Amino acid sequence: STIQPGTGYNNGYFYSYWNDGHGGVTYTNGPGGQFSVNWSNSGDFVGGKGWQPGTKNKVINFSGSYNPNGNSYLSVYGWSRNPLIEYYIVENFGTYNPSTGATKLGEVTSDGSVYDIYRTQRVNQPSIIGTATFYQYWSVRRNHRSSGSVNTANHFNAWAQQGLTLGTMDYQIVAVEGYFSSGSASITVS
Ligand SMILES: O[C@@H]1[C@@H](O)[C@H](O[C@@H]2CO[C@@H](O[C@@H]3CO[C@@H](O)[C@H](O)[C@H]3O)[C@H](O)[C@H]2O)OC[C@H]1O
Repeated sequence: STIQPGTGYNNGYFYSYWNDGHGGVTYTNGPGGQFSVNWSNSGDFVGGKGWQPGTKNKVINFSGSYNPNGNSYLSVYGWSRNPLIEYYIVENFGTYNPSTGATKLGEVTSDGSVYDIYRTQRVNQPSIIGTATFYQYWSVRRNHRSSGSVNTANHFNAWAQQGLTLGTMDYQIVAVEGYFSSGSASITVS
């Protein structure tokens, strides 16, 4: 069903839904690995379904519809702890490339596309441990898609070759993000 921001497990899938307190977003958990997001003149939000804890070698499958009108992205999204790391494997995005401002670290080929990899430091920003400072890693698919399989190990290994030390895995989801935009998405994870 439709829920306010929070975390939990639904039909065997972890979910996380976060927003900045601005209105305009409706997040709904559905059967199995399915979730939907519908948004209209939102603020900043990110939510979806997957695993808690994730793993460093998961092959993540997703399918469904992704129709943003503005700034948004569809990604494999997760965290590690000790050290604290936020990471995104971006499969599709809307009007803004979310790696803008991050430092390019190279390229990796995975699951049918080249990806550009990046990192940036986030300073005194929201996180799974509260306000914190942490590196944020990106891997941005060149050939955008809304269904596919992601071999996370290829991305983790590419980042590691440029200095990522992944700590203890925390959640790991397929997420829809929006940033002052509108859209809809209906995604099934497995
Ligand atoms: O109540 C606390 C939650 O609000 C907190 O949630 C996390 C806060 O950070 C969220 O981060 C996304 C960090 O980066 C941008 O990439 C996202 O836009 C931030 O908002 C994250 O998605 C939430 O899980 O967890 C700790 C709780 O105590």
